Amino acid sequence: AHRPVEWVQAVVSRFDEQLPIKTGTHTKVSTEHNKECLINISKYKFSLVISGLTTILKNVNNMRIFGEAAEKNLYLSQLIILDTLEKCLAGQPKDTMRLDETMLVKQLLPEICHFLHTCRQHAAELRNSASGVLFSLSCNNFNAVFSRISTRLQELTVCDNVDVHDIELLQYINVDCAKLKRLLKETAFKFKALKKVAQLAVINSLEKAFWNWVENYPDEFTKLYQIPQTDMAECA
Amino acid sequence: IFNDKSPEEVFMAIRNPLEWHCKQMDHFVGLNFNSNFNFALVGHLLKGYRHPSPAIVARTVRILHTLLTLVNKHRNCDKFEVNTQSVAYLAALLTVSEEVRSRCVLLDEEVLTDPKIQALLLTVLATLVKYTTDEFDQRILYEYLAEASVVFPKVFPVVHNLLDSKINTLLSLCQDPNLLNPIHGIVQSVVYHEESPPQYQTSYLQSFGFNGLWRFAGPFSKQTQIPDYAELIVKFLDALIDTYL
Repeated sequence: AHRPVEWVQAVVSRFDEQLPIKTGTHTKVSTEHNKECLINISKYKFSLVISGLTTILKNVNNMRIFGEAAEKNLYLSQLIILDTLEKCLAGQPKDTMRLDETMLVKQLLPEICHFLHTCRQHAAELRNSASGVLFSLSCNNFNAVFSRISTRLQELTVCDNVDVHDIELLQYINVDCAKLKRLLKETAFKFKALKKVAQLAVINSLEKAFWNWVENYPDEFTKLYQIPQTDMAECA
Repeated sequence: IFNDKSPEEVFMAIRNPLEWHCKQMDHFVGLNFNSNFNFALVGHLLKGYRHPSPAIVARTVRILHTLLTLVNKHRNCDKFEVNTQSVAYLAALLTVSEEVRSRCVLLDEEVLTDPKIQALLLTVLATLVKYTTDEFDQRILYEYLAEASVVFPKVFPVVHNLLDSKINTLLSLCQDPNLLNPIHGIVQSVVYHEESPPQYQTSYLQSFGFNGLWRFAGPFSKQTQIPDYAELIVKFLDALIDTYL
């Protein structure tokens, strides 16, 4: 019994065998259906699928790639992994309430940002994929991301090469009217007693975070100019 | 002699007199004809596909044909008219008969309303594929199982126990997306429901007295179980010679 979990694990192993990193077109016709497998599984497995994908990515992230083509294979393997994860999260309904994936999001902080932590061309594609992934995460687990941002702000306020990392994540967080207002309030009660570099980082995050809010929700922006919002006006 | 009766009607009648000893045999094997006569007979005849000699297989196919036609004609219906009884033989002949792979739908929901009959059909279709080797037969059976899983989500979780090892091996190495697609759909429906209790598991068949349908039709052993159930066979034969001679 409990065999469905075994099959989910077998399909995960199928990913483990179809990866370009180890393999180096057998996993081209079936792998597409074998990846659509997990893509559909995320609609039902949800947390288990997320856990398997996160473990696979962390194993991908924790690599050596001493040679030359190994990095080339990883550049495609991790890209496909991120694309599949983003598609899975987008497909998964918001009613799943992936708050129990708090540990998974904490791992993704080192996994989805395995390349964007340092943030130093496949790096650009990985950055775009991670931005999409973080955007998908924000739609369900916004609370964990905001908590990480608030903890980073509190830690950096007390404290210097760079620490806007894990504090500039708002740059890719899906903004929302109320969410943007809360972010403005939190930054307002951080700004004065903050490092100048931290202030500039917050500013840079906020400008295109507002741009994100406008782009994603081009309805709240018109609502603000139609019906005034005193809280937003005061924060601004 | 079958003009006025069904195969069960005739054959299960001459055994009733000595059903006492035979009951022990059915319990020993797991072929309770009294539960499912046609399914027990099909379960016996299933080894024909596993026989080494290619000639016995063709007879097994005829023998079904003759059983299925005789059963169908008893209810005055079409030869390939899916019903409660015709289900088993139609399932068995599906992997070989071209005219049966054309007239199949197979997993009827209006007719196969009984959970048990559906469960037995699933178990038979699973056993027919577990030891099977043919790729076309595997595809046909896998597609039928996938269609049933949608049609019968309730019972599909019980028949998956035997299918477990085969699916796991295939899902790791087999690289036919045409075949993998039905497997994927089955896995998806399996992941869906997580409520079925043990009464919706193997025990459903095991408490229906048909536990050996997943074991009987396997490969031919080597002189092991001959002495085991001989005791009932000898006693049964003595009883048969007593009441009719």
